[PDB]
Parts: sequence; structure tokens; C-alpha cells
Amino acid sequence: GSMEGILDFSNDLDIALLDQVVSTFYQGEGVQQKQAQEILTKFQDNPDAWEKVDQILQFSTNPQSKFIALSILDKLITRKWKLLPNDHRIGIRNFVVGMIISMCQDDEVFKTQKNLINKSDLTLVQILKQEWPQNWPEFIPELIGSSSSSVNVCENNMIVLKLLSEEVFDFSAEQMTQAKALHLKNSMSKEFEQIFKLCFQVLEQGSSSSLIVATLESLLRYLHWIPYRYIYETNILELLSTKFMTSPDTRAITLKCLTEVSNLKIPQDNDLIKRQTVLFFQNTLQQIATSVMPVTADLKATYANANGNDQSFLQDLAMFLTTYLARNRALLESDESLRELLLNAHQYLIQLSKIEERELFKTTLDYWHNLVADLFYEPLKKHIYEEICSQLRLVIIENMVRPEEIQLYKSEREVLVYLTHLNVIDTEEIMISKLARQIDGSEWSWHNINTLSWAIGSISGTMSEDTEKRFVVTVIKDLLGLCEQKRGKDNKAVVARDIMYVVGEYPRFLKAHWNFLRTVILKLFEFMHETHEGVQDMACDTFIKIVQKCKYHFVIQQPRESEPFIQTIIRDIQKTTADLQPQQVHTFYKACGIIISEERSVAERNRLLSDLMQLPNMAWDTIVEQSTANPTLLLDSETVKIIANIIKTNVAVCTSMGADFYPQLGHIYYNMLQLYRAVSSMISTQVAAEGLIATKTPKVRGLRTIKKEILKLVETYISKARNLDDVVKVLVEPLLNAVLEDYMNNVPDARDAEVLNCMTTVVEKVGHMIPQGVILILQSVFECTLDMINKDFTEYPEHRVEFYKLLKVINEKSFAAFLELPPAAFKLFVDAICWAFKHNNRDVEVNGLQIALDLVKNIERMGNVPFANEFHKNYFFIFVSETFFVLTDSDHKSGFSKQALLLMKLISLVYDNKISVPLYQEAEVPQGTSNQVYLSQYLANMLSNAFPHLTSEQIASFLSALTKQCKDLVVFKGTLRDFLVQIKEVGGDPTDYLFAE
Amino acid sequence: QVQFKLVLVGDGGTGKTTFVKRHLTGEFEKKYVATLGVEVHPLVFHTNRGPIKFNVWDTAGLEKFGGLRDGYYIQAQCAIIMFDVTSRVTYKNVPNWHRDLVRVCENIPIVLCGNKVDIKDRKVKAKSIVFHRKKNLQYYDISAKSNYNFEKPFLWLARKLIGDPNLEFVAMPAAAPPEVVMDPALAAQYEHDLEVAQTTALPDEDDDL
Amino acid sequence: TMEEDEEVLYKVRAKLFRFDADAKEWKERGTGDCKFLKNKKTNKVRILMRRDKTLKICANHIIAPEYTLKPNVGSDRSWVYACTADIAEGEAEAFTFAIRFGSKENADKFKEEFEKAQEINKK
Ligand SMILES: Cc1ccc(C)c(N2CCN(c3ccc(C(=O)O)cc3NC(=O)c3ccc(Cl)cc3)CC2)c1
Ligand SMILES: Nc1nc2c(ncn2[C@@H]2O[C@H](COP(=O)(O)OP(=O)(O)OP(=O)(O)O)[C@@H](O)[C@H]2O)c(=O)[nH]1
Ligand SMILES: [Br-]
Ligand SMILES: [Cl-]
Ligand SMILES: [Mg+2]
Ligand code: NA
Repeated sequence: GSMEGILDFSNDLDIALLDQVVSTFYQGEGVQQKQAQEILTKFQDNPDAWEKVDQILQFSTNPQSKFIALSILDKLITRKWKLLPNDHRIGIRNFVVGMIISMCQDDEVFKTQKNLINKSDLTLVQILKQEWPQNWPEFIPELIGSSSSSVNVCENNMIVLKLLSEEVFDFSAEQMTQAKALHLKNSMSKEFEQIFKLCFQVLEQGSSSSLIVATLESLLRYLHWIPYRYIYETNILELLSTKFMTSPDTRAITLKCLTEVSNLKIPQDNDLIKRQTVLFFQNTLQQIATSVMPVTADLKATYANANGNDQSFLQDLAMFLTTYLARNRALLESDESLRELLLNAHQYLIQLSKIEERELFKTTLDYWHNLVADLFYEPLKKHIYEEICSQLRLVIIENMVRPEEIQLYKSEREVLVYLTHLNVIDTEEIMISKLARQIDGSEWSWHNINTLSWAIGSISGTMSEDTEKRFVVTVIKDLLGLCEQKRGKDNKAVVARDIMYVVGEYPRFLKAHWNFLRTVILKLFEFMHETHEGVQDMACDTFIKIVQKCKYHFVIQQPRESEPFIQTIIRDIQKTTADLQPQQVHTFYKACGIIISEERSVAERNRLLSDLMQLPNMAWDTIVEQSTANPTLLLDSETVKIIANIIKTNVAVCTSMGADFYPQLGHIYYNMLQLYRAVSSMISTQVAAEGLIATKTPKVRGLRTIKKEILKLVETYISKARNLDDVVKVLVEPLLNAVLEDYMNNVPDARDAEVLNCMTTVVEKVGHMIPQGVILILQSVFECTLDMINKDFTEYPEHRVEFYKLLKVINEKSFAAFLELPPAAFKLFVDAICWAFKHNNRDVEVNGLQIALDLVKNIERMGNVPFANEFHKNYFFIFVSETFFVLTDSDHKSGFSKQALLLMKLISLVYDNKISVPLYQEAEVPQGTSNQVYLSQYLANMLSNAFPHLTSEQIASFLSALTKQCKDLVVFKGTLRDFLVQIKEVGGDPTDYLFAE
Repeated sequence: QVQFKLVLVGDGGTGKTTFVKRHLTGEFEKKYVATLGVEVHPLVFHTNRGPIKFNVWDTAGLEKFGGLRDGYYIQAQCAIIMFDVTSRVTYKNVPNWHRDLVRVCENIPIVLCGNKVDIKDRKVKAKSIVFHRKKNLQYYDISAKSNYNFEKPFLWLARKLIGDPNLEFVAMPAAAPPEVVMDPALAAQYEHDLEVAQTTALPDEDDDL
Repeated sequence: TMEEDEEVLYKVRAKLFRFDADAKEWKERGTGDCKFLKNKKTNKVRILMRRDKTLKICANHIIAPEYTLKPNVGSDRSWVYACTADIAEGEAEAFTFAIRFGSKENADKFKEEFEKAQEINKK
């Protein structure tokens, strides 16, 4: 098309053509917009495009064109600036300053082209970062001088100073060397006295609200770093807290300023400063009460109505009050004349806490947590806040969330527990009266009865046992009445759920009162027959939650009972669980396993485990008979579901019983590993007949589920096993025989990554006791898994993760298995580690770097022997260059800390002389030469080729600092980050690598 | 029509394109194809106050595919900043994206979105996410994959841009669909395309739906 | 909404996919309430499916007598069928659809109701 003409640089630039392309991009649609976009991208990315910038700024009438031109300039200033001759740098500086002053002097352009002026200012600030103050000592005096000549220039100068302060103090850590950041911070600090005088004058002299707002915007940035005396020893505190709070144009920015004032570093022992800290708060809240809204205002309604900037203002007020009071409320607590101020400030927070806005509620909730924790421990404070705490109890109860929202529920519970300790009678009265409002129907709703139930549950354990007993009885009585009142099982189920919820949160009551606990369990068994949605789920969740807390009461013979209640539960288990879904039956069996683990007499525990497992074991025995008689019976989808649900029931009981589960695992183990083999045959058979698509069929996913649940059962047992001698003598050999060859001899798409996970647990727990087993695991899984995952970063994501977890534990527990690899296979191990480094999947990358670290430590342990010397000769420079690759390429930032640690370990090995042989091959360097001198040479050469725009001086200074700092990780990391800044630009100062705090 | 420019910014691989695509077509793209510069797509919601259209500028998060960078933000009326709750670095870069965005767009509604909350191993914990507070950003936990809160960013922005706190998404009108006809000429053609579709497996066969 | 003139014969939660030729892959179109709507003027039964939360239309077509619910190789709880005229995205298009349900029972109930709706549409 015609637009592509701007990309042809052999011709002079048609500005009118550029303006059309830019208009087509910003204002056009679909196909035309997409083409302009690609064209503008290639124009901008042309390394000579910056030469056209002066032409475009002078002769373009499209503000978007000039904006894109300034981006092209910014790319030059931040990256290649130091290549330019000094005369051209002053040229560019002068045309940018000229365009800014020119746009500020024209009222129409100043008003309507704010985008281009702010971009121009940011462009100037990039020049200041390069040139100032060493090649521009008069910048700040001239800016101040130029400020008295015009309101527009003064306002725009406040934008430049704000952006300069952001670039030097807020955003420098990342983007500059430590030495350059220190230089610019000291430079701004040295000239600040002048900057502040101008800012203070504008604030006193007033008039233009747009100038005043921009000055306060720059002040907000200054408050991140300036010393307290500029705030406390001038009239500025009075101005911010009186004049600038009254007008609404300045109020938003002023409140943010006063929040940062509240965070200044300040002397602790000075009564005048204390009075000044009190006074500005007093002034601010007075201006709020008289100019914005009284303490009584309904901020919930105001925020919901969302007129103008009210939402931002109420957020900022919450931020100001919480920040100030968290630091300073003790200044208001002793003086009786400051009591009204302290409670007004808290009453505003109470009103802000009623606003329906999650994130605002969280901000206020963090303050209430701070306050009520202080009232719990600090003497003579609770009585000050009695009426604040009473209102807060209602606010927290009315806002309680389900325990599923873990962080928010945790915070709410903690505040409500502290408040209950401070006044238990007030907490009880509010909860009982909110319950009365559910019963009379005035506040009745599913959300309201759920919220109240969550609140009543959250405070379990805070009352004395007696108070708790009377309260819990009153609440259950009231909810029972409420349940009976209501019509339709929708409503009855909601109240039944909440009864179940509350009872499950009060275990101390249940443990003291056996008859009640028995009735509750029997009632949960009744509800396991209710198909109304949510009820069976809740009956099962409540059963296991009560068992976790009260299990001892199920395992003893309670007086006036024939037997321990666990025997009663087991006897009736067929009848109890008949209407439950499989996953609910598994929770039920898990819960029984928790009870049975309480029985420490071996014979009685084994008998209970036997009785519990009767129904699955009889289903299992009947299936093994048929299945062994005829392998065809297993093809039936119904038989496959029964088998999976037996294995899953075993997994569920083994989860809760761990080491105690062994006799049950013993009953099924050998037939279970024969079933694993038979199922493997059927999957192989089906993929042969149907192709890879077979792996997606319900039949094959059903068979694979049996394999995965078997590996899960064995992994679950071995992870918790106590008798490791039986694991090695009875479990491991048959397990390896059933799973390893089947994994190796399946096509990639039929291999189960769960095999790798199971083997990881085996090596973790008993790796030291099965050295020949670890060798066999590696021979089976290593090359075939590596070939699945070494073509791209995406295929076989589960195999990828479990593979590097398995190499990690083998490298920790049975490093000898890697010594028994032939050299070619040990080379694939090094390749695999380096492959992990290059991953963006953070699980893989992190394991990759840890294996590399542990591998070096394993080699160091061997001391001075052939294998260790051959490791260094063959692989030292591979690890050094691979670690440098991922440090420097900008695509692996998440692993920075472990890349640094690995690189430090490698540099430290040579700097200490802990490597015994020359790292260089014969006749490549004088034969006497130390590894330290060759490492210097190899790295300088490698960095020079990879970063040819760096000087020899930059590279040699970097390597000098790096090797000196290779026992000091935090300083070494700083040197690495300094290097990552300098590779992004030309002409980085080599003295930066000498940086010392 | 009533239209608003929305810029979507954040680190590479956080879910910007996946989130937008889910809203445009309903699909979940599992593959990561890095955006080159910007992808522009119109997106219409039906509200109780009539249709609202977002001109969605879905920008590149990778520095090497950044294209015009802050040139994409010019005349944006609203924005989403996206990070990945499974990747700490992506939350660390939120202040960098916010900085570049507000220098161009000084007074606009902005949603901060922590994507991928469907993933079991969350690395950016609730307690750490406070950047939005002092910057007056709305914050949502989302998942483009589970659809957790996936309407919330656009519902919030629409309430801010229309200036109606009670604005709701409503059911778009559903016309009576036409009659079947069917062509003997395309009969054999239909069998072919149905054969391939029946023998390609539906994705995510372990999901609740 | 344009649903006031219709009775609901069947409602079930489902996920809907469309086959793309270009990429040999299924693409989700929506998840939500799938409804069989009988027009009280014509006695014509359509499928109407809306997305959760946005309530945008992901399926809008007559349950044609000539359509056949086929198994998908990967699922015991899905149907695939060619649709000649779906108006969800606006202009009548042919699609190969797959619809998946929570359970085998919901899939089998869906098929029973879909054949019942085919018989109503034949009259
Ligand atoms: C409808 C329904 C739903 C769920 C449950 C657990 C129940 N329950 C029915 C059995 N329950 C009681 C029935 C009668 C009576 C009585 O005062 O005579 C008492 C209870 N239970 C209690 O008072 C009680 C109180 C507190 C606790 Cl933690 C456990 C039990 C309370 C538990 C009822
Ligand atoms: N688990 C999970 N993965 C997600 C989710 N959203 C997106 N992804 C995946 O994240 C990857 C990257 O998604 P993209 O949308 O391409 O990321 P992006 O932010 O647009 O990337 P750039 O264009 O490079 O900035 C893809 O593999 C998505 O499938 C989510 O909610 N959950
Ligand atoms: Br904060
Ligand atoms: Cl006890
Ligand atoms: Mg993208
Ligand atoms: Na209700």
C-alpha cells in the first residue's frame, strides 16, 4: 500500500504520509488499522528513525505523530546516547527544551495537548538522567528562573520535577546501576533547598488551582525521600491541613500528601513535634467535618451513589486515618482534650467500614486488627474504645465471609475473637438479637442466616466453658425452632446446613456431652440419605470435621454403652453410606480411619481396620477371582468403576492412617500389582487396535484411573511409613517389577507421569537402602522421559515437572546412581539440567538450578579423584556459560537469585583453588597459569562475544568486582544487576563496579 | 454507538489475550502465542442502560514484542492491568505497568486483575496484593480458565464509564431461529466434516462440565 | 429478551463446543443453562443457550427433525450433531456442535428430550 512509503528511508520522509498512517492507526478500523500498526512499529524500530525526529516535531500537525517521534528519541537517549558527539547531544537537548517552552507559551496548545507535553517532559527527564548535573550544572537554577516568567511554564516545571523525583528515587532500583542511582539521588538532595523554596512559594502565593495541584503532586513524590524538617520546620503542615483541605480541586492530592507526612522518619522524644503531629490531624478532621461531611454521615450510601470523585476520596480518607492512627493514636489517648478527636477519627473509620466495597473493607479491617490486638495487650486502653468496639462487633458479624475465603475469614475471625475477649456479653447479645431477627423474619435471608452462622462459629473457644455451654445451647435451640418454622426443603436445608456448621465448630461442647455428640452423629447419618443438593456433602464434611476434633470419644467405651461407637459406625456402614456418591463414601471411610488411628493397641487397631475394610475387601476378593478367571471381564466399564472406587477407598483410609494402614495394604498388595499389569496389557492392546485416540476413550481413561489410584495408594503408604525395612523387603521389589518396564515400553502418550511421582517418594524415603533399585529407576525412566520433554517447553507438562523432581531426589539421596552411568548418559544428565535452566515453567527452572547446585556439592564432596577432575574439565565451563546465558537474556528473571547462587559457587571453586587440574587444554595458555587467570580470560572473551558493544574496561571491571564479591551473595547480586543495566546501553561507566554502600 | 477505548497491559503470559478471546468467542486458548505490539477487537455487552462497546487494545507484555509501547495508551478511557497469581515477578512489574499507563492516561478507571486463581499453587498471596489501595484501582481475583469473576472487570468499568452504580448485564434479545431446508448437494460434504469432529476428542474431559 | 412467547420443556446445565476445520480442534462457545423453548404460536421447539454471567447467546437454532445426536470418541456424557442454521452470533451459519453435560444421565435425558422435541417439530 501507499503507507509502506514511510519505511523507505532512501527517500526523504513524507510527513503528511506519516500523519495519515498514524491517523489510520488511532482512528481507523479492522484491516487498515492493523496494517498502519505494523508499519508504525517497523518505522519506530528502524535504528536511524531517531534522525527523522527533529523533522517530525517541526513539520507534523498530528500530535500522535510527535508522540511516536518522542518514543523513538527516548529509545536513542536511554540506549545509544553516549555514541553521539557532545555538539549533537546539546542539539537534541536544545530542541526538546525549545518545544516544551514553546508549547507552554501558547495557551491553546498547553490546554489541549497535555499528552504531548507530558511525553516531552518525560523525554527531557531521560536526558537529565544522562547529562545532569555533570554536563548541565545550571538546569535547576534556569528551571526555577524560567518559572517566574509564566504560570504555564511554572506548572509544567512541577511536572518535570515530579517525573525527575520518580525516576531517581521511586523507579531507579531496577533501571540504573547502584553508583548512578546514588549519584542522581545525592545530586537532587544537594539542590533540593532551591526546589523546595519555589514549591513553598507557589503553595503560599496560590491562585491557579491547576498550578497548585501540580505542585502538591510533586510534593507527594518529594515526601518519599526528603527529611522531616522541610515539613515540620516550615508553615507547610498548616497549609496542607487547613487551606488545601477546604478546596475540592486540591483535597484529593493533599490527603495523599498528609498520608505520606504520616510516614516521615521523625524524632520520638520531642514534645513540639508531637504537638505538630496532633495539630495537623486535628485541622484535617475539622476541615472534613465542616467542608465535606459530618461524623454521622452515611458513607455507605455516599460511596454507593458514586457521584464525582467521592469513591476515591473515601478510599484516600480510609488510607489517611488508618496510616495516621496506626502510628500516632497513643498521642491522642492520654490528653482528655484530644478524646473527641480520637473517637471522631475512629467513628469515621466505623462509617468507612460499612461501605460495600471488598478492598476498602480489607484496608479498614487491617487497622481494626492492629487496634483490637493493642487493646487485648495494652493496659488501660480498652475502656477508651468501648463504644467503637461495640459498633465494630456489629460491622464484623454483618460482614463475616465463609471460611473458604481463607485470608479474609482469618482476618475477620481474629478481630471478632479479640472483640469477644474484650466484651463477651456484648458479643453474645448482638449474636442472639441477630438470631431473633432471623426468627421473626425481619432480617431473614439465606445470606443473612449463613453470615450469622459463620460469625457464631468463628468465636468458638473464646468464652469460658460454662458461658460457651449456655450460649451454644441457646443458639442450637433457636436454629432448631427456625428450621421447624420454615416451609419448603430449600429453606429447611439452608438452616440444617447452618446447624451442622455451628455444631462442627463447637468441639469442646461435644467432648464434654457424649449424649449430644452421639445424637449429632446419628442425625448426620440421617442427612446422608437426603438427596436435596448440598445436604449429603455437608453431612459428610461435618462428620469428618467432628471426628478430627473428637475422635477419642469414638474409640473409648462411653459409660451406658455396650461398645466403642466406632464399632457401631462400622456395623451399620453399608446402610449409612447406601445413598452417598463415591467421593462422599471415601470421605466417610477416611473419617473412620482417623478414629481407628486413635486405638494404639496393635491387635484391636488391626481388627477395626479389618472390619472397616470388609465391604471393599469382599468386592475386591470377588473381582480378583473373576478377573483372574477371565481377563475379558475387566473390559466392562461397570467393573472398572467398581475397581477404581475400591482402590480410592483404600487411598482414603491410608491417607488418615498412614503407617497403621500396612496390614490392609498387605491384604491387597500382590493382587493389586497383578491388576496393574493386567490393566497395562489392556491399555497397550487398545492403543494397538484403535491408535493414540484410544487414550481419550472413557474405557482407557477408566483403566488408567486404576493405574493412577494404585500408584497413589503406594505413594501415600510409603510417604508415611515407619517400618522402612518392610518397605524395602516387601513393597519395593514387586513395585519396581510391575511399573518400571511397563513405563519404558509404552509409547509416550500412554506413559503415566504418576510413575515418576511414586518413584520420587520411594527414593525420598528409602533411596539410601536400595542403591540397585535407584539405578533400575534411572535406566527405566531417564532417557525415554528426557526424549519426551527435550523438543519444546510445552509437551508433557506433568512428565516435565515430575522428571526434574525425580532427578533432584536421586541427586540428593543416591548420587552413586549417576556415578554408575556410562559417560554418554552422564552427558545427557548435564544437558537435562541445563535444559531445565532455560524453562519458564518456574517448578522446572528452580529444580534445574537446585540439581546443578547439589551436583557441584556432590562433586566437591568426592575430593581429589579422577571422576571430579574429569567433571570439571568436561562441564565447568558448560555450567558457567549456561548460567550466564539465563542471567543475561531477560527471559528468566524469576530464577535470578538461584542463578546468582550457582554462579557464585562456580566462581568461588576457582577463587579458592578447590579445583585440582588445569581447566584449559594443553598449549592454549602458558603451562604454569592458575585457573583464576584462565577463568578471567574465558569470561572476558565470552562476555565480549555475547555483548560486543561493551568495552574491555567495562568487562574487566565487572569480572574483577564479581570474583572479589564471590563470598558475599547480596553484593554479588548487586554487581550482577549493575551488569544487566549496563548491557542494555552503550558507554556504561566501568567505575560503577566499585560501588560500596 | 456508545464506545470506550480499553487498554489491557501486564507481563507476558499473564492471560491478557486469553481473557479477551474468552469474552469475544467464549473459547479457552490453551496455547501461548505472544501478542505482537497490539491486537484491537470490539467487545459489546448488553446492559439495562443499552449496549456498551469496548474498543479493546490488547497490548504485548514481552519487551521484545512491545511495539509502540505507551503509544497504545493515547486516548484510552479505561484500562486493565493483569498479573499472574502463580508468578511473583508479574506482581512486582504491576507498578511499572501502572507508571507507564498513568503518565499517558491521568484520570481513568483501572482494574487490577490477578489471573489464574484456578491453579492450586498460588505464589502471590491475598495478603501481598495492596498496590491498588493508594492508586484507587479496583482489584479482582480472576481466572480466564474457570471463569471466576470473569465478567467483573467489564461490569465495574461500565459502571464507572456510564456513571451508573446499578448498571447490570442483561440477556440480549434472542430472535426466532430460521427453518431447516438442508441440501442434497451438501449431504456427502456434511458426513465428512462430522466424521472428523466425532473422532477428535473434546478437551478437558475431567472438568465438572 | 424475546423468550416471553415460549414455554420451557427442558433445562439442563451444559458446555457447548464448535468444531473448527482449519485447526483440527474443538473450541468452547459457552457454558450455562441449555433450554428447549416451545413457541406458543407455532409449537416450534428451539435450543436456546446463554453464557453464565454475561448471558450472551451461544446457541439459537430449531431442533430440526433431520439432526442426529452422535457419540464423541472421548466422552460418555456428550453428543455431536451438525446444525444447518444457528443465529447466536447473528447471521445463520452451519456448525458442527458438541454439547457436554455433568453426567451420563444428563446426556441420556438430553437425548430423550431432543427426540421428543424432534417429534413436536415434525407436526
Ligand atoms: C435439623 C438438625 C440439623 C442438624 C443437627 C446436627 C440437628 N441436631 C438435632 C439433635 N440436636 C438436639 C435435639 C434436641 C435437643 C434437646 O434440647 O432436647 C438438643 C439437641 N442438641 C443440642 O442441644 C446440641 C447443642 C449444641 C451442640 Cl454443639 C450439639 C447438640 C441438635 C443437633 C438438627
Ligand atoms: N491455568 C490458567 N492458565 C491461563 C489462564 N489464563 C490464561 N492462561 C494461559 O496463559 C498462557 C498465556 O496466555 P496469553 O493470553 O497468551 O498471555 P498474554 O498476557 O496475552 O501474553 P503477551 O501477549 O505475551 O503479553 C496461555 O497458555 C493460557 O492458556 C487462567 O485463568 N488459568
Ligand atoms: Br497499603
Ligand atoms: Cl479429647
Ligand atoms: Mg497477548
Ligand atoms: Na433468599
